[PDB]
Amino acid sequence: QVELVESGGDVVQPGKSLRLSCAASGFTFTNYAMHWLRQAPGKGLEWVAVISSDVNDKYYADSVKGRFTISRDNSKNTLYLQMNSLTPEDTAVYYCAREQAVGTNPWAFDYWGQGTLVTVSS
Amino acid sequence: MRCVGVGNRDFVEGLSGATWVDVVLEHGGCVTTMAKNKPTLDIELQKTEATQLATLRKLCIEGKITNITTDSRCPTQGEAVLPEEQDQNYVCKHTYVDRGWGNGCGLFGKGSLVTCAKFQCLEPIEGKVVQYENLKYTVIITVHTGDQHQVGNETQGVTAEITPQASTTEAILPEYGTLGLECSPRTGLDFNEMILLTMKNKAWMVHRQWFFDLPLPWASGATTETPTWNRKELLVTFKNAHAKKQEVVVLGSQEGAMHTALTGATEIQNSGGTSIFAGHLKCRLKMDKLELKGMSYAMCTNTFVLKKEVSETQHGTILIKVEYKGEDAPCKIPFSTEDGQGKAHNGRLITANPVVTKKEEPVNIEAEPPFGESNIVIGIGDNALKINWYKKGSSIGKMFEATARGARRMAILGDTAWDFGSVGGVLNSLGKMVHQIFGSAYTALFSGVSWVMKIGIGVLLTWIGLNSKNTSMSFSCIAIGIITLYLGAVVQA
Amino acid sequence: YAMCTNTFVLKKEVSETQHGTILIKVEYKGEDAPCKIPFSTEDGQGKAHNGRLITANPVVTKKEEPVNIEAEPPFGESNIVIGIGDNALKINWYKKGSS
Amino acid sequence: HIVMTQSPLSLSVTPGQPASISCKSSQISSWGSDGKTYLYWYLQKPGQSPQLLIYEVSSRFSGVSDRFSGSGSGTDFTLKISRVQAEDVGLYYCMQGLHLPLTFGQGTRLEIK
Amino acid sequence: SVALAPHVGMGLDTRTQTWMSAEGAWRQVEKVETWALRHPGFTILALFLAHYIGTSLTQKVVIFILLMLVTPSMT
Amino acid sequence: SVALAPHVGMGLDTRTQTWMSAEGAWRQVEKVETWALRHPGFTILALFLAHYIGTSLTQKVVIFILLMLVTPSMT
Ligand SMILES: *[C@@H]1O[C@H](CO)[C@@H](O[C@@H]2O[C@H](CO)[C@@H](O[C@@H]3O[C@H](CO[C@@H]4O[C@H](CO)[C@@H](O)[C@H](O)[C@@H]4O)[C@@H](O)[C@H](O[C@H]4O[C@H](CO)[C@@H](O)[C@H](O)[C@@H]4O)[C@@H]3O)[C@H](O)[C@H]2NC(C)=O)[C@H](O)[C@H]1NC(C)=O
Ligand SMILES: *[C@@H]1O[C@H](CO)[C@@H](O[C@@H]2O[C@H](CO)[C@@H](O)[C@H](O)[C@H]2NC(C)=O)[C@H](O)[C@H]1NC(C)=O
Repeated sequence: QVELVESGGDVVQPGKSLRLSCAASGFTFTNYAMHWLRQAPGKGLEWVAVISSDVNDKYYADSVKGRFTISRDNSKNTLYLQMNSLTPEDTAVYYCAREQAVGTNPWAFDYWGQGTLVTVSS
Repeated sequence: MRCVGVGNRDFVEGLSGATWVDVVLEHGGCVTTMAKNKPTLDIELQKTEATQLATLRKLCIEGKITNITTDSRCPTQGEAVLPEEQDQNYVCKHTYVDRGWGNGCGLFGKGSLVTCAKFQCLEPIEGKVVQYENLKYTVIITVHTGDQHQVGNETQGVTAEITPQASTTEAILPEYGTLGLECSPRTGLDFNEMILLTMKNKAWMVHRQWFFDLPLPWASGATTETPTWNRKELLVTFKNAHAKKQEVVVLGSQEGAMHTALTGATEIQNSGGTSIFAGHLKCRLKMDKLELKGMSYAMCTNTFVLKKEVSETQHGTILIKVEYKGEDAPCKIPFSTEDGQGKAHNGRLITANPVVTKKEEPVNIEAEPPFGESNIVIGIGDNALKINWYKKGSSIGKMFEATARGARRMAILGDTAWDFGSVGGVLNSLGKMVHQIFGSAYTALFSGVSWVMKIGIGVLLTWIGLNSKNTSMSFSCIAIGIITLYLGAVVQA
Repeated sequence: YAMCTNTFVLKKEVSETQHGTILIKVEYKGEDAPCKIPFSTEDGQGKAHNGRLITANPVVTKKEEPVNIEAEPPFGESNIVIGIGDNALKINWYKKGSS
Repeated sequence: HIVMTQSPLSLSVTPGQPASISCKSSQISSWGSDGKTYLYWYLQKPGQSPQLLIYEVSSRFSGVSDRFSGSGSGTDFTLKISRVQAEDVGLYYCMQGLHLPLTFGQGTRLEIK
Repeated sequence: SVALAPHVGMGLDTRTQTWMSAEGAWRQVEKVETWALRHPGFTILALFLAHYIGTSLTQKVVIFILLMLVTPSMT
Repeated sequence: SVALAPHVGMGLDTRTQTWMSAEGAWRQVEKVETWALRHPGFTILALFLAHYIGTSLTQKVVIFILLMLVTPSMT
């Protein structure tokens, strides 16, 4: 019954900014610790970033450190991923995932969004 | 004519010297009050909206357990300690365990281990109280005009919104004058002990004390990050695996359990604001500024022709739909019920005054005849339409149905049911007072007794009364047995 | 002072003290000098007068400022009437208990 | 960072036969405090967003056919598919979840022979 | 759990149906009936206890009914 | 199922601890206590019935206890 929808994927030249929005529905969004995920075509899934239930425990991966910003807005039920200094290697389809409802890990993936593709080239 | 096919219309005949007839507007019902000369009109409260309500407290129905951590001390040493015991978000239970040389401790005996765990809720359930400065009742007043599209229509009437602050009002009618309502909303359904609770786009009305009593972890209610849950041990269960070590388990989703815990609570729509249905309101109708607006008209000479076959309602009232034939005036519609060979008329016009309005639309009258063979004559001339009908029932059946309906009203509305059609008679006041006292006693005694237990206690008390030497039998048996069995039979609603 | 001659608008919903006294808070929307507030609590379904003010003289000093009359209603169900008596404000309230 | 290795990179099995995938970690995925191995397994159907199959290793996510079963402990885990249907084609991804920089394994695939 | 303590006898009732009127009317009696069907010997025990603790006949019947209704209800 | 007719008392028990002996041990007693404390009025009628049924004190007391344990749980 959970429904995750993406928005913001578009073509863009290198260096320019872009903000990705993950609208969620079917559950209380404010009591969860959302993730972001990506996969270049012909490659495996790659982790991107996590925002915890408390808004002040963000984390990012090594290859994307100091270049991306992840932020939640509880009231509007959307997940904002502000990405800067994008390069043609970073382009991929981006998946927005939910947390594990049943389990012990504070971080896991129950349900994956539909998925939006961002295209980066000159 | 809005109050025609509902099946719960209950007529209110007559009014006092000051013309303040009274009605009790039941949510599913409608009154269709009338008078000697005033325009007969039907009233029905519809929605009783409430808004700008605040969240009181939040309960949790689904939990997640993270960061299970454990420490254990040797026997004859203090209880095991974690630095995480004193965090607001941790549930942690001490317990015992056996350990000797196998666990690296020299002294044999029972040791103490503790397993703290971090608890964060996933889907809270909010309980939101409704205030009294925002409750808004909404009442439609549809007047019987015999209009073409008035029978059964649910979109005709004049809204008269009535809030507790501005209790009184005067609903101005299109052409029939003004009708004033002195309604009293504070004595109706009590909204102080009733707290709304909402989950997953479902809203219910529950008793306030019951909502506090139910065993789920609650919180402050004011929205904020990380609401520190209280009494959170109700979800987490700490199984001990036959004294060797401890495991921590979260109980699971309580949505289905609550959906059973709310068995007798009413339901309300929660799409926009709170459209609280399932209420009741009492009000008195001033009904002194109304005008018949048809008295000055004449009587139509030309004939009348019907358009639909006569069909009576569930309350034994003939409904006639007739279109006026060619003429050049609006008028009064003549009407007289006649038997086959008897000219005595006992059939009244529940419609106040049937008047043709625009000469092109059929005006549908609505009048009840006496039971038995009795035809109806409408037009004034000898070529008048003669609709013939044979009413099925009898007066005794009507009396029995009236007694059953009154019993239902007194069983549902309780104390305030004695003021339903009150003309202001002194006897009704005495009846209401004695019923109020006995009803307070009955509520105090039987509060919380279930549907089957009421029947059980009623039959037990009936038997006790029957087999009694003292002359308390004729009181106990009749009164308590009848009252309790009836309430048990019709309590659940 | 004279008698008030305009409608009163209730500003805050009526609440009851533990002892039974209603504490009304009316605001005066009318162009008139400071004057006495007419006050009569008709009882349930009757003209009888069984409720009395606990405030001796409920006068409005200024047009802008709202006054807050305290009065105890009849012990059952009643209808407090504040105003000129034709377009007066019928503040309704219901007391629960036994004498 | 945990190096994740999947033994097969392509499996061709005829319907009605078992197909097993081995994913070997680089360090221990067992969380010492609770004694639970935190591994995960995802199936990405052709042209679809991946779903979840095996949270932890013994356990199994809801809405999942009973055929799938996780096995293994201590850096070497294994799935099993008792009967393979046409819908089991996809890209099974073993991922660790113990340490915060979650690393998937290289994508294996399963095609009908 | 919370599945007990139904909002049954509060008394703030209206004309409309409650949450589960038809479904929740007979739940308790169905539970008692199925428990008695599952465990027959407790009927023998209740008969014995009522006979040896009930002086009159109505007392016997009442205490037997109370026992047979409480045991599945008690748990 | 609904949290009625639990698994207790069926048998098939052993020394290893069962599912929820920690919490469900006193659940019914706590329910009866909270229902009695939330609806104190029924005690008067229970005493009335107990006094009008029974020619002794033993059956009086047992009928009182049986009603006080039937009504809340059978609720
Ligand atoms: C509850 O249980 C969960 C279970 O995961 C715990 O989650 C921990 O979250 C923290 C994040 O706050 C994780 O910290 C990460 O540790 C990595 C360990 O790396 C090695 O360990 C040493 C010890 O410090 C490190 O110094 C070395 O780097 C070693 O390689 C670490 O690599 C990782 O760094 C990541 O984030 C930084 C900052 O963005 C990046 O610069 C870096 O490149 C990388 O992306 C984190 O620091 C920790 O690992 C998680 N636990 C486990 C078992 O993995 C919770 O802490 C528990 N408690 C609570 C209250 O939730
Ligand atoms: C209820 O009353 C409304 C309004 O009088 C009726 O709607 C009218 O229908 C006629 C014929 O279809 C139109 O010519 C009018 O323009 C409508 N008026 C409106 C929409 O305001 C309606 O038909 C009646 N009956 C029902 C069942 O709704």
